[PDB]
Amino acid sequence: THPTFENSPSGTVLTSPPDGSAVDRATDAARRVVDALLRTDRGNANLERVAEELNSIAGHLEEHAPAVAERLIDMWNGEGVTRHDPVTGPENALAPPVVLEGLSDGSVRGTVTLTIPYQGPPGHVHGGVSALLLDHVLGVANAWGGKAGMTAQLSTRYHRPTPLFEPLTLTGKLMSVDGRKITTAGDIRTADGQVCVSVEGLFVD
Amino acid sequence: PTFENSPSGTVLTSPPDGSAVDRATDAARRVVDALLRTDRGNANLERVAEELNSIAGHLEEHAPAVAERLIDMWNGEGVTRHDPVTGPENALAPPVVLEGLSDGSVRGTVTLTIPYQGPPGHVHGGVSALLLDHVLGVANAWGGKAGMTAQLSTRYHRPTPLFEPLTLTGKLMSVDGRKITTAGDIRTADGQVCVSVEGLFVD
Repeated sequence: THPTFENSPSGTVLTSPPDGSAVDRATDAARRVVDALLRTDRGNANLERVAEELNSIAGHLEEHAPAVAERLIDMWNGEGVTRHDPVTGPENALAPPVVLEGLSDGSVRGTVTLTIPYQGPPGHVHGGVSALLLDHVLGVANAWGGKAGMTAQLSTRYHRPTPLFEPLTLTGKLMSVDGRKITTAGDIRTADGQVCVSVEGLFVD
Repeated sequence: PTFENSPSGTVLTSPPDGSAVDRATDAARRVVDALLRTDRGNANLERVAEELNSIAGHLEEHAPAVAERLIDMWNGEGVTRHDPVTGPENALAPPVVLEGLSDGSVRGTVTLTIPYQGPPGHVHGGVSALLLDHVLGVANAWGGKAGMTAQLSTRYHRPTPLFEPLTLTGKLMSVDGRKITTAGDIRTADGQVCVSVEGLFVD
């Protein structure tokens, strides 16, 4: 059922495709609000009414629950790539979101340009955000490699500053399997190819 | 502030206020959560997106000429206020509130919500890593040291649940030349370690 490097063409989009909704347009607008709040003038007296508006909007959203809830994909249990997660979730305003494709050699790849909510050192991506993105990519690389495992250990190494506001290439690949034990590796590079962050993860199942 | 010069219980981060940017951010956090639970078929989402865009336009148009200065915690400038773990005006942050303790450790308690979900009902492993990474930077600051991150080794012991109080703790463990070694963990209310970390930083 789930797409893997053996049953799907190279370039198969693994994350959720744009559908033109609706809720995705609203989530994009929320992401835009999140960005703007970090840049806005904090002395703006209008922020009082803006908070009322945002709270009003949230109240509306809360009062409109879906009649039939969509299932949550447990990717780490072999159910396919997740759609609700804080890295790639289209309806998750925490997610950039990252778009990922599976390639013929077993690797998974995407490019993301990150913005100020993701900031740690001035002008650069928080080292923890780099870890979050890489963790998720390894999960997707495992799905695409036809394997499933619970995260056991992540070892992240930081080589060069990771900048905001420019294209970062995320890549992951399942490297080996020994029984229940899966080893997966990935990195984040700038457009010139230089590695900023790399990771080795160990998984079980 | 460092455990040398400051009392146990010193709040280290900048927790949200009743004022006006913090209340707007808190309200944005509420929207973010609601979007993940709401009816995708609700026809009103058309107007909701228009309002959020209108709000964003307002916030964008009400911005200073020069952006506000940032605290570079990793370069010894103090604790960050802009980050996606503790920043009161960063709607990506839960936010986590951290305090410094006499023994040199830092600690905070957080209840995580559905935007942070990985496995169903549970915190994304990468979110645990993020939270821990920042906690280690703060622990270094409270210990009066600072270095850029070199390596973070994160071990997952037990599942980390959403919707309940989690304790985050970090402490600078040693300094050996340029190398700073820092450790921490996330524990449930019963004290059990869900996730632990060891970080190496280079001054």
